Amino acid sequence: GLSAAQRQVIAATWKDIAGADNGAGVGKKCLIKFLSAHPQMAAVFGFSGASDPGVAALGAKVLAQIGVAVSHLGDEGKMVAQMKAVGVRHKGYGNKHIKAQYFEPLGASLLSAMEHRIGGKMNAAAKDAWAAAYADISGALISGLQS
Ligand code: HEM
Repeated sequence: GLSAAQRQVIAATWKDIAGADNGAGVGKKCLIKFLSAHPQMAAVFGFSGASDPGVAALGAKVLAQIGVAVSHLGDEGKMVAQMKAVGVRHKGYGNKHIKAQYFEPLGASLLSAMEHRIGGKMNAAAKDAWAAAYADISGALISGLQS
């Protein structure tokens, strides 16, 4: 759960992160860079490498889903149930076992991609709030994945 101050920050910066492509560019950057830094992850996703066009398609889907979770930060219960459902779906995705450990490095790539787009708006308070928001969102997915 996020405090009211954290919720305020996430909601405000999300508008700038979504920009004019519902966050698709952020999702592309996040995954491309993730796979370039951890080559081993391509096989998990079933991608040929960082330049596989499925990287951009999937990055857009992940960011759109984060937008949905943010719209429900007012009702933690809904956010978590929704993310759990996404997590259950992951039971049938990928070519390698999807492990909880993979989520941490993905989170770093995501926060970096957000910063690359909004710059200065990703201040100390935004970095703290987004790390907590990502921990709740990824935590809920993992709970469904592991159920
Ligand atoms: C390292 C962690 C991750 C891995 C390995 C994983 C992998 C996958 C794969 C292989 C696909 C399916 C493409 C096709 O349908 O076969 C997918 C779909 C999806 N992923 Fe994940 N993903 C990860 C993290 C997450 C995160 C953190 C989110 C959201 C917060 C998420 C949201 C989605 C959604 C929305 C789609 C589209 C399909 C549907 O809605 O079920 N993914 N993921």
